[PDB]
Amino acid sequence: SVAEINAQYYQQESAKLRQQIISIQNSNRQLMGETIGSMSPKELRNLEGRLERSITRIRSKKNELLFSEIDYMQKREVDLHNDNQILRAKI
Amino acid sequence: SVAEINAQYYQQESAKLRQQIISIQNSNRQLMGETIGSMSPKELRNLEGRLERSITRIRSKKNELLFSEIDYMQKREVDLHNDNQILRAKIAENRN
Amino acid sequence: LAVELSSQQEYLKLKERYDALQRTQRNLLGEDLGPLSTKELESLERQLDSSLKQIRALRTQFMLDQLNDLQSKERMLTETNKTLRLRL
Amino acid sequence: PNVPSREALAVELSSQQEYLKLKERYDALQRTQRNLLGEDLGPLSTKELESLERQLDSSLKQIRALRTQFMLDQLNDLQSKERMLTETNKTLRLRL
Repeated sequence: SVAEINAQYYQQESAKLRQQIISIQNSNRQLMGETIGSMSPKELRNLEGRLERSITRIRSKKNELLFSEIDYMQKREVDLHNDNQILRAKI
Repeated sequence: SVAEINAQYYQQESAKLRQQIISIQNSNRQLMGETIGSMSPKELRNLEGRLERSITRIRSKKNELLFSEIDYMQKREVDLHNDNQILRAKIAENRN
Repeated sequence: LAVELSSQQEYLKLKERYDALQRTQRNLLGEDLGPLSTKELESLERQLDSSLKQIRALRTQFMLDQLNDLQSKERMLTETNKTLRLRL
Repeated sequence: PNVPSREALAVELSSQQEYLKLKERYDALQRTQRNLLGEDLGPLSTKELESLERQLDSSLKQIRALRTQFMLDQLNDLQSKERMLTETNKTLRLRL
């Protein structure tokens, strides 16, 4: 009984997931700009605002990560140049 | 003499202006992205920020012109619709 | 027991498929970008920039059509007005 | 004979017109500059705004491409230095 009720719980939740998957696949396509051609002026206004926000954040992120990796490797340079003067001046 | 002194005052001002012109043409060429090949990373970052701001303002403006023209024509449409219903109430009553 | 286990494996696979699509969506909205490389971010940037050019062009075309339609109606309503003007 | 020569008048006028012509070029170039920054857009037609939009967007793409190239080069240089400072550390472990 417990195995049979668990089995039908997972099949119910699997059905729910199949709905959300098709639904999110469509929503993603819309955000990727594949339905622009058939959209109303209102729908275009909406999507423009969302995509301008996305491109600002993505551009900004791309820059922050580059800066951070540069910042890391610059410190790693200092830290190694200091490690080499301790080793030399050891004697 | 007045004419020689006037001439030299203008030539002084023309020499100032020649420099200002060439200098502002160069600043303009920078804003147009022509000198990116001689610019440091810091200068490119600066110029990106200013042009990202310009392009935004230019797009807003472009859209306003359209919004404004449309808004004007919609109020025209209503105004003319109102004129014509007054005159359709003039046929119905007088000349009745 | 075997039907329960098969039912669970199905549910985990679908769960993982959905979580992956949720991560993809978050990125399309400009969120949870931590995992992505410079290259992946550039790729999104190119896609977004392309969609935005297309959106803007169509929004402007809808507004030109709307305006063209309003000019047309303005002409019709002005000759309708001058007709009533003379008739009265 | 206390009167300016015809040629001192013609020089004076010429100098003045030169000055006025340069002053208009500078004024025009200042307006051009304002527009490039996304300002004083009032007089512009939609076609002129579109032309600006295309120019700015073109510049921004060039800038960003070079900013990114500079940052990848900078990173590759640091990775190269980090290898030469690790083997200097590891051969200094001989002296240790």
